[PDB]
Amino acid sequence: SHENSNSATEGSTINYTTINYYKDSYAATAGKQSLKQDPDKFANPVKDIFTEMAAPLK
Amino acid sequence: SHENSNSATEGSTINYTTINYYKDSYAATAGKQSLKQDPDKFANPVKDIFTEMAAPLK
Amino acid sequence: SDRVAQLTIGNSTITTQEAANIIVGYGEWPSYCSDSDATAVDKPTRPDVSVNRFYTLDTKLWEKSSKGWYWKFPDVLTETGVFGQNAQFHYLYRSGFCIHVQCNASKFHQGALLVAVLPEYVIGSVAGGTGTEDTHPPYKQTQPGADGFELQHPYVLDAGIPISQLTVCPHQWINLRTNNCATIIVPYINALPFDSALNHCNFGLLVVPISPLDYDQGATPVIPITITLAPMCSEFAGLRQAVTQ
Amino acid sequence: GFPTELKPGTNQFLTTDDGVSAPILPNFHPTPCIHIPGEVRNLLELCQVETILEVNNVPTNATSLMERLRFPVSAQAGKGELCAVFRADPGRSGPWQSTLLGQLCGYYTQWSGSLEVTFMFTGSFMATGKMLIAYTPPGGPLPKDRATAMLGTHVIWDFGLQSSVTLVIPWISNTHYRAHARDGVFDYYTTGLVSIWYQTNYVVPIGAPNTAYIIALAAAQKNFTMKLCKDASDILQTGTIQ
Amino acid sequence: GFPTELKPGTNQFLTTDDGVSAPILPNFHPTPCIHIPGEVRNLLELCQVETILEVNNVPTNATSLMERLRFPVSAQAGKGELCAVFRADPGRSGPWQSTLLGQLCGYYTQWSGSLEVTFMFTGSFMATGKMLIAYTPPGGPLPKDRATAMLGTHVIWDFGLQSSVTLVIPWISNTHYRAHARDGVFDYYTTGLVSIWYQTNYVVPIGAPNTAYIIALAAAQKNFTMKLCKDASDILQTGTIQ
Amino acid sequence: GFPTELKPGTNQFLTTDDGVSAPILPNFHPTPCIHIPGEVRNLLELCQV
Amino acid sequence: GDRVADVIESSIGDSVSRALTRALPAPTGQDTQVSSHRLDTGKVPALQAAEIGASSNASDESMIETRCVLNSHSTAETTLDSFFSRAGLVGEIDLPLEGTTNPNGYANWDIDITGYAQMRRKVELFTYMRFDAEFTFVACTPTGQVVPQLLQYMFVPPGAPEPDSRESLAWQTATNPSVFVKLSDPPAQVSVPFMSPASAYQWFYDGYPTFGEHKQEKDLEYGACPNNMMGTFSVRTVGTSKSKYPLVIRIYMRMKHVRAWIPRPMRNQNYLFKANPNYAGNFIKPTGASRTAITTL
Amino acid sequence: LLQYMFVPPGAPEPDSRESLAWQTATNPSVFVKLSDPPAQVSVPFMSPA
Amino acid sequence: EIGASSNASDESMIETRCVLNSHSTAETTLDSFFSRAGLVGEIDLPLEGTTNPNGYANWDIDITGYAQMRRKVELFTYMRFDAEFTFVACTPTGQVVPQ
Ligand SMILES: CCCCCCCCCCCCC/C=C/[C@H](O)[C@H](N)CO
Ligand SMILES: CCCCCCCCCCCCC/C=C/[C@H](O)[C@H](N)CO
Repeated sequence: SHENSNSATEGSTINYTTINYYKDSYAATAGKQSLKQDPDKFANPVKDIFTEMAAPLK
Repeated sequence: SHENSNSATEGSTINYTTINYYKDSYAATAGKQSLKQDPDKFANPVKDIFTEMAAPLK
Repeated sequence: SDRVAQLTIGNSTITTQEAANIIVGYGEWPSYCSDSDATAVDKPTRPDVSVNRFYTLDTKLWEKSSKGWYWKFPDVLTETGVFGQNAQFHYLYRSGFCIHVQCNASKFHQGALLVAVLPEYVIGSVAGGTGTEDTHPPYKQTQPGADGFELQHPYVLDAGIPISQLTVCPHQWINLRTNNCATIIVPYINALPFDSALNHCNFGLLVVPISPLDYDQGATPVIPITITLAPMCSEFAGLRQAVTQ
Repeated sequence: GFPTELKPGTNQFLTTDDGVSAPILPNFHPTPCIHIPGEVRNLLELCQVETILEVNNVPTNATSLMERLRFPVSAQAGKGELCAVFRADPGRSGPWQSTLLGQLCGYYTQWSGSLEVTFMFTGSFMATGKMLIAYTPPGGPLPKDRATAMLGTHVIWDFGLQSSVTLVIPWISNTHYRAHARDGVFDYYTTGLVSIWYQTNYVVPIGAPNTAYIIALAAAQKNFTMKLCKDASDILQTGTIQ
Repeated sequence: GFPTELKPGTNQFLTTDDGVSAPILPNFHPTPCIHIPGEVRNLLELCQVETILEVNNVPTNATSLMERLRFPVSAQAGKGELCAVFRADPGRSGPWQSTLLGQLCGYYTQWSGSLEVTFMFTGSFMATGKMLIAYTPPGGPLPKDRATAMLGTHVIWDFGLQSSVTLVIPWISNTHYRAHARDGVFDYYTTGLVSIWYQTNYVVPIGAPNTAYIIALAAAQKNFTMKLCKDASDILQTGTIQ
Repeated sequence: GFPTELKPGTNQFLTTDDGVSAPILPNFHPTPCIHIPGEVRNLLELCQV
Repeated sequence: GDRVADVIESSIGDSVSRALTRALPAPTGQDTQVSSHRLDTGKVPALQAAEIGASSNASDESMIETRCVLNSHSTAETTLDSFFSRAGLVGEIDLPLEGTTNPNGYANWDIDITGYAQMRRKVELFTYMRFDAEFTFVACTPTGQVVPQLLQYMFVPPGAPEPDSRESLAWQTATNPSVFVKLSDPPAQVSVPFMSPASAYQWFYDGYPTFGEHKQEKDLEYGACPNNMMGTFSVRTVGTSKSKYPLVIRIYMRMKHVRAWIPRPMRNQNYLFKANPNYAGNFIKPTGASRTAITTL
Repeated sequence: LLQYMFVPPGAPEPDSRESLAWQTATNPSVFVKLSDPPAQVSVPFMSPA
Repeated sequence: EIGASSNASDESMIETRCVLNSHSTAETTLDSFFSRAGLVGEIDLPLEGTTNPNGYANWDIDITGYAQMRRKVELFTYMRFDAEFTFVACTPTGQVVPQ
């Protein structure tokens, strides 16, 4: 089970579970990702965040 | 897992990881080598080594 | 408060009284390149206050039948001041930006502007009308300079991509009823730690009027639009003689 | 030496099959990944971003394609007049095709969740008015007048220093998921209607324009989900791309 | 007895595939290995050895093939004259093809690292002089004169009891790796230029030769690396080798 | 690489055979099951009516 | 040595990226909480401001009276692998007996995935991608029958000598990877790594590769990214003489281990050229369907 | 050589043998030969209910 | 003149920054360079001819018959390795036949 660390997703925060039979790590299966989202990075990219209950402009 | 010790790289300093299904050890895979270099043996084959900062001929 | 703001950097200052907060591109501030990500070996230069300042490039007129304009970065600054000199003298480049758009009118004027930042905004051609001709945009269209360029088909943004989905990019609206300015802060966007400042353009800035300007006869008919911008955390490397283009 | 028996399903190529294949280049190591901003991990992140909705999809010529992005309001006779109507299906043909949410939902057969619509008023500062925005749950025909339309879910919008209002389309359905319906007998998964009625009037003083335009923006909520990935309906190629 | 299902990719022969094969000779034991000096474990060991660089690749006939290995210097008018120019691509056609580093890099598409060039002066003991050796980073045209050429990376060389100097070509690039460019639109991975200018003059007393030759040697540094092994461009066979 | 020998009975389709097959849709999750009354687990339940 | 206050207290050199947002796990859809009526002044979640550039954040619980729903709908199917790890057609190679396209029994196919609309629209939703690949080669005659023919596929990285004929010496493949396969066999399938000199493939590149005057002849350089030129794929029929059957080869690509950056609007016009976003100027059509009036369905 | 394709509701139905829908960028498909054993695939529970 | 490569580095000649180099050297090893298959011999079995008219042939094993392999293997003077041979057989038109 000693193989090269040469997949496209090495040096990433999330870890997969995959099956490999060769010494090169990019030959493995796609596997399962981890379910994490950051919707604010596109939906609410403001400097000073404001609460729902108030008026955005005051 | 009892096999003959008849590969081409027996009696060598470096060890490999390989996969074999037969009793002869030269039928296995190429595997992974170890990453060691001796560049001085070709680049700096002098008797008395000299520092970078000085003059080679004094 | 929130409607009033003052932006100061270097030896310049911008004040406003009808702000609408500040948008930070992709929720990230501009930053320098780290030692684990850099690939070139020479020491880069960081001129600091002489290049990180607000530059006012030009003024455009908003009319009832205007279609829109776009500007390319950092092509607008490749020939302005110390920043332009450094960009000409050096091979590599890395920086973010802070964009401020000025447009003011009265309480009896109406209209809306969409100000957006689209990275790698490649401009497509009309392909000769019928579409059997293999044309490419000319120099004045791909790299208009600091004078900008006018859109010909704003519904497709001259690339076959609908403007209704441009809001997925970092953006702000200029609605004359509410605000009179917009600010977007863009970090460095690229797949390389450093890139050329003359061959490569990182992003493009789009200003398209979605709601037409309208006012009653007698009010002021000349409504200008102004672009102001400041590089942030600039680096340069690979010093040689200057090259014009 | 090890006895085996081949089963049905050998020698076939399934396009969606997750498998292992022999690597062409041994010991190849890729270029390291630098930090690039704006990374996407799930399509639901992109489904929650407001994009312009084309309620006014009447015009078709190039010289007038741009006013499909907004619709007007003007002074009326104060009798609860009607402004516009549109359906609430994101993946169906109609107004929703101009949104990123609609384009992405065109790739999935089944969806579930509540939607949101935001309307931005771009009149002069001196113009006031009120409007009634109604959502009619599935099963009912189009309301004939404002009195009938109030009986659904609705919000009263007042023009002021805040230009926008949000109309939330709640998830009201008998099934957990909605398959994609279209013309014919499959409309049993209809979503409902949205209509905008005048509440009082569009009042403007002397010296300000008589007509103002409204821009609508659409998105999905945080309980929205899609399922059963498929190919999109429209193919953007007529001949050979070359 | 054990049920299996054959997958796509059976019965194919991949030349680079690492596999197991049946041994023809059972229980065969090879000749023991005695100690042989000069063992190689990595090509980067061979890439760090100085070999002669053919800056003067003008001559082509057999009677004059040997002066491609050096280029001359002589007394001038003291106006900062130009001596020679060459590019810095090791795996590209040109001067670098005569080096072991260049030949080995012809086997790999992508490289990364800094290079080094060493110049050896073979004039008489009584001859003095100074020279300016410049490296122009990518993007700029060839310098027109010494004043323009100094604005790049350069070293001032002084003739003395030490015959040689080292010019180090630093790794200045926008990408982590450089693919192999050639004539056409792929030159966006250009490396830069090296030009040698007179600094003062080539001064010689009475009784010593007026012309002296210079030999250049090239190698790579300790951060040099190659990638994506491929076949070499030139094939050394015209018919059947027999 | 692993030596194998095919046995009689390969490439046949037995209708009652209990086997494994490749899934067409990856990561597909079905609609949750609500409580429906009157569930059958064995035919002998129906045989006693 | 730093001695002046403006250098001691300087903020130059901060290489860490200040992140305003963080990623939170979300295996299922969000639950709905119980809500009741509210009759008060000063607190209004219905009114927003779309000028700021932020999506409106009014929820169900703030607008209508709602019940509690325990949402257990998974979000697993919308991930990048689930969306992209499906095979699709990207290229065809034709090997006719007589013709002008490939008359010699060999062909070279430059590897690019912008040749077919189904794959191109999916891949061009983003600007940068970094992934692994899986290629499959399905070969058959024009009538679709399978015949006993032996083929050779070769991967030619950029800089290697391209074959010029069926008897070229490049087919010795001493270093290039190659595949020998018969048409009677199952399709050939190989795995390919990430090969870019950069950290990602970019499908849009606003620039030129070289300096100089940008005249008419030197105009096609716009949008041409050298980092997406991944070489050539060469095919031939093994033999010294001409083959007996005309063959057609279709290539299918499946992505895996995917990462993507910078989403952009989807294409709404018909494609015309490869690596070229040009569109038919005189035949612009709307994104969606149209109707007679705005007040009717 | 045959091709099977699974078309979920809402996807474009092919209209001819040379239709563009056969690019199957998203639809699952099976390429198989008649000389091969029969094709066998596993399908989940797909109902909205 | 001494015969040693010059050992001046980047840090001694120009002003440089700190780069954390993480580029692997795994691909230039002897196995990575040489463990690739290539053509070394051809045997022809014609129906009529003067080369192999009887339906049998003898091929003396040597790998200096083809330039691609020969140039790679002759970079060195001594080698000690194991081998893997593969035999691809077809008719001149390239078809596969029951023989
Ligand atoms: C013997 C093996 C033969 C099979 C060769 C297949 C190798 C494929 C090369 C890598 C493909 C990379 C995927 C696409 C990269 C670029 O972005 C595209 N060219 C876009 O134009
Ligand atoms: C039934 C098995 C048939 C296959 C026979 C293959 C055996 C090959 C014999 C060993 C080859 C050794 C590799 C080359 C050794 C010598 O250096 C070369 N002849 C160089 O001329």
